[PDB]
Amino acid sequence: SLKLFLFEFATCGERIEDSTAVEGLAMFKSAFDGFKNYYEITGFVRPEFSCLFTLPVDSMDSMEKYLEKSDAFLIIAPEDDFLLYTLTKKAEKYCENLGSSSRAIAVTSDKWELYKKLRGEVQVPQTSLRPLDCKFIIKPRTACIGFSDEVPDGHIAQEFIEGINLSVSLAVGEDVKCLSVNEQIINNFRYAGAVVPARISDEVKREVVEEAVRAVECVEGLNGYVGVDIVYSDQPYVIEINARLTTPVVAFSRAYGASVADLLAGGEVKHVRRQMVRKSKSAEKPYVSVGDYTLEIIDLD
Repeated sequence: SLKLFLFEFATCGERIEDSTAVEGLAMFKSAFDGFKNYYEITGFVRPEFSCLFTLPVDSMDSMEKYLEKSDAFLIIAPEDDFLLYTLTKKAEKYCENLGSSSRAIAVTSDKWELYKKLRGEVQVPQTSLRPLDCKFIIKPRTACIGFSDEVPDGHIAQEFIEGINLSVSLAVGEDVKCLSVNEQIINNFRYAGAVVPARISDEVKREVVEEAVRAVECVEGLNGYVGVDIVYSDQPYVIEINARLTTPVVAFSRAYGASVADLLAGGEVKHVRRQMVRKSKSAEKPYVSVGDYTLEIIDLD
């Protein structure tokens, strides 16, 4: 009877804007329903979600008490302002980590540090702390974005790569295994949805997976589920590494007949039924809702 302390920031921590909260809630629900088949889940949720889970209501300020009684933990939280980093570093002092080490998260959380870590090992876009000569967009050094003539303090400048926006879900352990290749649908530099699996050719898939793997092998400490954001122009360009569960995971059960938990446990895909995950306002048939925001998972094609 292994106890898994499961925690997601929007669902169990501080209140965040509904737009982002709906994704966190979806991931927590998905993780809860998946890992509960392999561990006895321990943890708590915010009052607003007391009716959705068979867990007690509590404040994140009391998470130590839960960690002290757990055999493992999995923390899902935004990299923003080193939140994921600090939460993980705190948890590491108690039990086994099913996710990445705080050491690795400190690197992936800072895009400038990640750039220097990856540049000589895998293809990445030109990145700088000042304006670039090539078409570029600015983005916060730490954040889970847009055109600007200048680079404000705390931001990086990064070459804009035109092409297919994707993400690769990997299981990092003794070896690196590809769990899924997802297509990202972006609107105004913001992820509006994902298609699982990606609508790409097999060759493009192979290349994108090859480069995603190459990227994670660069960062010591990554472990468990890791997401890699990539843009395929004429080749794969690694844009970001999320050392934590990412939204596309919510579609795994419907798309593959296997949860991220099943996949991390060595289980294999049972079927392939392409799904579209999308963020919307007051959708009639959502997976989860937060305020007027809804996150849907629907069959595609």
